Amino acid sequence: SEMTPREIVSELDQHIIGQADAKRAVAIALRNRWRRMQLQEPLRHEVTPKNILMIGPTGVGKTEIARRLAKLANAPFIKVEATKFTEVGYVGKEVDSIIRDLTDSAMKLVRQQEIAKNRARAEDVAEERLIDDEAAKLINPEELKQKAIDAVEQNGIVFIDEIDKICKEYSGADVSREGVQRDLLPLVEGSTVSTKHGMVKTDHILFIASGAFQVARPSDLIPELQGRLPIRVELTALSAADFERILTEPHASLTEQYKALMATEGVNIAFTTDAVKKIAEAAFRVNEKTENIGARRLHTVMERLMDKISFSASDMNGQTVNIDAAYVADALGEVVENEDLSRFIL
Amino acid sequence: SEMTPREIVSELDQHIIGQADAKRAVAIALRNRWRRMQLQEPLRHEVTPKNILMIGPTGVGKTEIARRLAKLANAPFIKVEATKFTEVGYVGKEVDSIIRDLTDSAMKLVRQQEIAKNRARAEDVAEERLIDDEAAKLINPEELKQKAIDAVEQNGIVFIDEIDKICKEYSGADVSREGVQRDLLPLVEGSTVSTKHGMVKTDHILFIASGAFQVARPSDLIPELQGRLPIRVELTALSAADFERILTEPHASLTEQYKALMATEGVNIAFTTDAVKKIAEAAFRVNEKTENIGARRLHTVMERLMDKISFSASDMNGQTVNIDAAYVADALGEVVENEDLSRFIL
Amino acid sequence: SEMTPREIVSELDQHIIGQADAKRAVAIALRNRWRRMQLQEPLRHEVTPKNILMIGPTGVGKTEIARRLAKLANAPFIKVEATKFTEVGYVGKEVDSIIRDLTDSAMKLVRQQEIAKNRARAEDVAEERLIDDEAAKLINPEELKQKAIDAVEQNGIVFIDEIDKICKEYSGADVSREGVQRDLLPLVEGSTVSTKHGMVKTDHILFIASGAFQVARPSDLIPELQGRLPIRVELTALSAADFERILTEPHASLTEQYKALMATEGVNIAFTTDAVKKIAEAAFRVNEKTENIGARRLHTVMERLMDKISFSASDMNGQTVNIDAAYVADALGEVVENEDLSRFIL
Amino acid sequence: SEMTPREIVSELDQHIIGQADAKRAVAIALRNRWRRMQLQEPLRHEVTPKNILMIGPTGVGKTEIARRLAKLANAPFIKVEATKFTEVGYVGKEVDSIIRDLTDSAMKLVRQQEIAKNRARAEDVAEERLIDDEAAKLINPEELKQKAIDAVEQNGIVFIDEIDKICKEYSGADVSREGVQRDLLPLVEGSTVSTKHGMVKTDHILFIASGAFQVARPSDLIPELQGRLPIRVELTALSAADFERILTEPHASLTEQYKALMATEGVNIAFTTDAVKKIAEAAFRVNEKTENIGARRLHTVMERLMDKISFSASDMNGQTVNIDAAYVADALGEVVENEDLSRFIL
Amino acid sequence: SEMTPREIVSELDQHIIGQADAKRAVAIALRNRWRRMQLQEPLRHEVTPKNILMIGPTGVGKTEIARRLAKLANAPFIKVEATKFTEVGYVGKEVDSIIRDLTDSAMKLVRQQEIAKNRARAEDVAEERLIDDEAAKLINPEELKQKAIDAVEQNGIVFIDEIDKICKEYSGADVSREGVQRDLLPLVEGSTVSTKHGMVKTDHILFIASGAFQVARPSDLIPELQGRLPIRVELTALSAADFERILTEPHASLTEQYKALMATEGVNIAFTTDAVKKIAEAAFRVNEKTENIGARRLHTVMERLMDKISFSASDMNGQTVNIDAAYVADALGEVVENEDLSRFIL
Ligand SMILES: Nc1ncnc2c1ncn2[C@@H]1O[C@H](COP(=O)(O)OP(=O)(O)O)[C@@H](O)[C@H]1O
Ligand SMILES: Nc1ncnc2c1ncn2[C@@H]1O[C@H](COP(=O)(O)OP(=O)(O)O)[C@@H](O)[C@H]1O
Ligand SMILES: Nc1ncnc2c1ncn2[C@@H]1O[C@H](COP(=O)(O)OP(=O)(O)O)[C@@H](O)[C@H]1O
Ligand SMILES: Nc1ncnc2c1ncn2[C@@H]1O[C@H](COP(=O)(O)OP(=O)(O)O)[C@@H](O)[C@H]1O
Ligand SMILES: Nc1ncnc2c1ncn2[C@@H]1O[C@H](COP(=O)(O)OP(=O)(O)O)[C@@H](O)[C@H]1O
Repeated sequence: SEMTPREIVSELDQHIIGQADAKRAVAIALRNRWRRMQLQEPLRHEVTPKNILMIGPTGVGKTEIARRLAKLANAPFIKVEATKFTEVGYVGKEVDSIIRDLTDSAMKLVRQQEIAKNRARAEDVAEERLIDDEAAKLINPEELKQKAIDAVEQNGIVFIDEIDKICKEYSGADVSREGVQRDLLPLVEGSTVSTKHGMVKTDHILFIASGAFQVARPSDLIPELQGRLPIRVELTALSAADFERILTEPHASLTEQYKALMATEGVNIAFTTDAVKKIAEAAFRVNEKTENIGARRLHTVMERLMDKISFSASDMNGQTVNIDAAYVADALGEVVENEDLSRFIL
Repeated sequence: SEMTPREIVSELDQHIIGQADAKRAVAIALRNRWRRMQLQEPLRHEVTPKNILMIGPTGVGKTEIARRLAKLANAPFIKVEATKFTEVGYVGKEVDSIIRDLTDSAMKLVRQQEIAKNRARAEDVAEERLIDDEAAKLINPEELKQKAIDAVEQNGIVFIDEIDKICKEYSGADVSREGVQRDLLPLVEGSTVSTKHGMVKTDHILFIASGAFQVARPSDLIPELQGRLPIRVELTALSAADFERILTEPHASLTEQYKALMATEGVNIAFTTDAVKKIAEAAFRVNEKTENIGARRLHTVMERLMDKISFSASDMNGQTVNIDAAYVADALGEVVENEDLSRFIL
Repeated sequence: SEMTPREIVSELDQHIIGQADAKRAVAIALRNRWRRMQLQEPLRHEVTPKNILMIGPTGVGKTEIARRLAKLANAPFIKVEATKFTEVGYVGKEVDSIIRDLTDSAMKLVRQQEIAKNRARAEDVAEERLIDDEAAKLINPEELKQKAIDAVEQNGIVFIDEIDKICKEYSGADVSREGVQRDLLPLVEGSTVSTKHGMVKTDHILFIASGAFQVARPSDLIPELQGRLPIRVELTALSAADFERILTEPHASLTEQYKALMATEGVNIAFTTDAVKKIAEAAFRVNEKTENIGARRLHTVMERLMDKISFSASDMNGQTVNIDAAYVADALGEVVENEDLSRFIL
Repeated sequence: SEMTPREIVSELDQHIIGQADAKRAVAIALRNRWRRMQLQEPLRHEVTPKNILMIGPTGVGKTEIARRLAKLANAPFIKVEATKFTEVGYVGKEVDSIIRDLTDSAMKLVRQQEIAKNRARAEDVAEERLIDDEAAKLINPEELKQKAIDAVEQNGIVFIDEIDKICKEYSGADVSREGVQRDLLPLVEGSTVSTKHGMVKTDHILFIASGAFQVARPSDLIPELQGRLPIRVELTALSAADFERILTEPHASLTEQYKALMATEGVNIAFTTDAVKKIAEAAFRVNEKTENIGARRLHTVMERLMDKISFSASDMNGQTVNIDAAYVADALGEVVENEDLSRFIL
Repeated sequence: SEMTPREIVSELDQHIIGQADAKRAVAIALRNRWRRMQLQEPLRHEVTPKNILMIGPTGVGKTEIARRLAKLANAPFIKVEATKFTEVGYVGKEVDSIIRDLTDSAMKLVRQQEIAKNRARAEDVAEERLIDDEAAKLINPEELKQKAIDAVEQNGIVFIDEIDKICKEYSGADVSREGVQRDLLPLVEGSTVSTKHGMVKTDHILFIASGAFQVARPSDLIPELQGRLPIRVELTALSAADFERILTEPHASLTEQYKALMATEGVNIAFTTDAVKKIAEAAFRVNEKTENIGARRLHTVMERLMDKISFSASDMNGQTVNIDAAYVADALGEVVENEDLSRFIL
């Protein structure tokens, strides 16, 4: 879109904490599409998407960045687990499923983005002949699908997750993984796929493949894929401090959410500064003491925390609960420094 | 629904004995949907379902709670065995089957809940032009399916059974299970699925995954799933006393049922207090002496018990059988303290 | 149906010899459906079918009882080999096939039971405008399928054969069987299935699972299945005496059949008492000397017996063959005390 | 087409650097089709396509040549990974997929090449009865598909990639690969395939199979395939000098592209001669120090290079960045002589 | 057809060099169909096709003979690799594919053989109401398909290639091959198959199965197949002399082809007698020095030969190149006595 690299980042800055290199990466990739548009044929179709290979540990924001990037760009998205195409069988759906999925969404993107767009006459004409039975106007599936197929073709964004899980001495008698990248190839290399909405050409689709690559290295990917993964960016682990921010700065952060949800019951809750430090500290503490699952750890802990309130807020209309460091210390309790429990409870 | 956490529990209290933590868990999860509704965009679609991971031994009420929760919430339900997606093949139906199944039910929920709802004119108009051929009015599959797709989207409840049976040194050369949670992922992570009733978006579906986790621990689930299993609740084994209650308090308990069914033959049966103690005692006794299958044990024993009466009630019209501790002791007999039989008969 | 437990048994008594416990079992199960009907909501849908687990050796009448039970109850039946769902592949038809099969039959049951029922006008209206082209009246597939889907739903009877062949140390590295009971589960646990005749709900279907259980024990079935197999009944082996009765009492016994078939050629045959003893004695004798295949053994022996007559009855119009103990002794001959032959000839 | 061997090469010369033998090869193959046309029946259908077996290391231009050849000949193309047909399963799409794919493209080639061709009346008739709803004229799918099926039949070009990966002592217990060439056979040997656009006959299709053949030798292919791979041509590795040219001579070379894309932001960038030498030198340097992935290496390096500018060009409107050898040395930096990084970053 | 055995052979003599026994074999088989026609029912349908088992080394003309036989008999043909039905899977198309394929061709044989046959009015009626839109007349798919299904039924010719590759101590634990001949059986044994053009009955189809049988012997085929392979004929290897003839006598021999193709560029080329000897000598020389691939060897060598001319003929309009033994010696060169190259270049 007309949005500039620095603008895209600010937008992302409002949802993801840290991971600047990554933000910068998706921004360039995205902006590059605005630049291509400006060019003229042949050079226009000539230039291919600047795909990205994010390299980072689970829970640092890899998917989030892509999802958000997609939203801010009003573009058809789609996440997919690379591993999906290896499980003994492959007798379900191949790589084309991705393009189909993505194509469906593109329609569902011009739809809702139309039934409530060019409908500058959902009144004064809907009835008087209520509404509802009005949406079925000006549609024209011949025009609807067109822009949809045009959407995926010009803006689609496929997120290939855990791609490092299909690389590569008894561990060598298995090269099927390489045969996978092979079937994945045509998509990134550009090609045409049949869909119930027409024929979409994956030629200008933006691909974002992430992966821990703790086992393998990007250089182990088949040459064809390395060539089509121009941008290499690495994400970093999150510090307890990062959790502290994520817990409240990102729009719709967890504290904002619980605060809003309880307000619904008529309960005004508040988070003491120290309390947020203790929360994020707990999340981090558990992650290093056991399996570090990144920022996700924040989910189970924040739920364990708001457990009590979350049940009886109904009974507490008109009160103001102040979640201070104590309320936390207690609500959590033994569960953190106790690995036996944490592996279940959190 | 408008029902509050404490109300949902009372409702459940009338069907399930014990397992409070679990009741509390599903109530919060359910209520949270009423709260979300109250919020405003973006925060509305922003908030995701508070999925649950029940951890408990077979026969304690895990499925029941979910089924009941679904009923009390007039919501599309669906149970499914996680193991189902691993059996050598997968050449039948993938994870999308769940969403489709669930979607079908949603229709069948707005249907019966309509053919006998807005039909405030199934008379005075049905005939006089009997009924029956009247139901085919005001329907409008364009509106019928809409709310249906809207139902699964806003209220659907998927119950993933035995999920601990797809986790994870010769026992390590098998990671297919992890590839399963992978394919299960998109559903819980929100996404769109095609169905004969339109396109349902799993984004706001409530997921309840239970599991013994005697083999593995929740922490062994792929990180993405842990993150999406916010609420962790644990159910407890049932004491013989619990059987004693289940045998008569839950609405439509087994004694209520047999009493009603025999009344049909004109036989009024009655259960002596001690007799119910002896029944539940037998159920429990067998469970610890052999394979403890929880409350299910009550089924075969109660059937062994009502065996005799259940056959000749027809012949006994107008009588009143009093099932006392003796009648039980006898009706059961050697079969309990005799493992050779119990493994067959009970 | 309106038939009482004692009546159902008398009916069965006219087709099956012995196996009273089993007869009693299916009768209770069947009658229980008449009782449920009488109840009122909720308790009506609340009560589930009293499924049966027959435990017995091959050839004693397990399937027969179920088939007969089905007939006497004018209910949609269906037998199916549990093993069917394990054979390397499963790339044909899953558990839903059962419900579909069963649903088809239900239609084919309201059909023939209609084309010749409400057709109180297959004359005086069929022609005069022969018949035949008349059956295509009053049908109305919208009403036809309805009762059909209603039939399977309220009366269907699935017979799961050899279920003990999907249970459970090198013999333990195979748990697929358990994954089978898993896929079988939803059916017995009640659920909805799509069919070319509408959507049938397996909730009130009567299930009869039989099995030798010489290898495994019922207690080895997954807990969920034990819980749904309330009634446990055991069938006994058949004595030579039992063969003697089966050979002539059951309606359409083998002697009745051959007698009728030969009458067709104009040959009136008769069975000497001793001859029937010798026949059944042969059947039994072979069964213990080699592989005991129960009452089936009676088929090959009775055919070996009527071999000669069965060919030239045509030539024997107006005669009266008397099959006495001698005729038998001879017709059979060496073939019985000679294992080399019996394993081929009988 | 009317283009002569020497003309085709000049055309290719403008896109591919080096690889003359290969250029010569595709030119002969292509021209041969113009010659065949001139002949008369029978000799016309008698002469078969002069298929090619390119033998060369990854990254030297094998696919490019074929793609370009296809473009210059306005012919339906299609690349496909031979390995694709071996991965455990084959339960997706066989060799016919190739012909179908290729056939689709042929339509999509007469389409765009028509909606904007014989449309010498997309005005003066489109409206006045804007345009758009005009394209749906003179089409006639009966004529559209015809030429399409005629296109693939007379001009189609299938590019079979990595064919040396399906040849052939524990490494001999696997001959499935040979069974692959077997299924691939009919296509090259000429035959008919069903497609949603009619029936295409692969008889006159031009096949280009490439392969490293570092493992196996062409002579190891099944005899039938050797016979149908008339032209054998070998491509050479690329020297750093070759990278230097590729970096700027081929139409739409990478420097041309970045220069154009930045111009979009209002930034006029320039590449110092030495800077291009240093760039190509880096690409080559990394390739020999680690995994040599041919010219592809140029992608990640050129992206690492334009990283900084590519982000803030927006901020730099009206400036003129001069990328000299220094700017490069710096922009790249440690990343090249440092293998730990290169395997990730480049 | 009306053609006699000696006539069929002369026809073949004009395309295949040598292999008389084989020519004789297909002629008898073919003529036998003319004789059957003359007979009267029942003896007419009574007589089955005299199928053939060609036994010979690759490259001697086995397929050619069958293809040619098919052409001269204006009959639906079809080659198919027996191995095709064994490759792990069989989840694509079974033996019926053959009959379907063959049936398609039969239509495509009455089609082109009609659109330009009974069309004695593709003018004087096509326009004047140009042509083209005329072909769609008198067709009548009800008559078109009829003769087509009649074609395959009465004239179809299936060529089963490499059948010796599905026969038969660790090499014995694999009998799947025998199960293949089993599935192949019904076809040769006569039967009916469904097709989009109706139901074709394989009863009178002519089958030609060839095979090296260097591994196994015909006698190893399942008995049923031996019985249906009446005619056993053996083909011989080709001498360098045979190559010399093939190089110029068969209609549309390779020298005829290149001569014609170059004439297109305005270049009149000529082959010195000795030059043809040297060419064929090279083909043979390479075949014995490395892998003997029969006459195919002639393809790569003749292409290596005409390489130079084939490129610049364009530049040589009006010249007359004389390919003498020298031109050859040179054009080939080291490549023949050098195995390292031959295995690539030739
Ligand atoms: N830097 C970050 N800023 C905000 N939220 C984050 C960040 N890193 C992780 N998260 C949160 O943690 C979860 C991480 O999942 P995701 O973004 O897909 O990344 P990854 O795939 O690397 O685990 C999401 O719920 C996201 O909101
Ligand atoms: N706490 C309880 N209260 C009432 N019934 C119970 C309870 N626990 C188990 N049951 C009965 O036992 C069976 C248990 O199955 P279910 O509820 O699915 O739980 P689980 O999956 O843990 O075995 C059901 O028939 C249910 O009625
Ligand atoms: N008790 C019996 N009374 C009458 N017929 C019997 C009896 N037992 C077996 N049979 C006959 O033997 C065969 C037994 O098969 P079936 O009834 O399916 O039982 P099972 O599956 O235990 O072998 C049937 O043909 C049936 O007529
Ligand atoms: N000789 C060359 N001239 C121009 N570009 C080349 C050359 N060799 C390789 N490339 C570039 O490198 C990549 C090589 O891929 P491709 O042409 O498919 O060949 P290969 O399959 O041998 O790797 C393409 O992006 C192409 O532009
Ligand atoms: N006797 C022959 N006469 C003419 N051409 C032959 C002869 N033998 C082989 N060929 C040529 O060599 C190739 C051999 O393939 P084919 O005829 O299928 O036999 P095979 O399957 O035994 O290799 C064909 O291109 C054919 O023209």
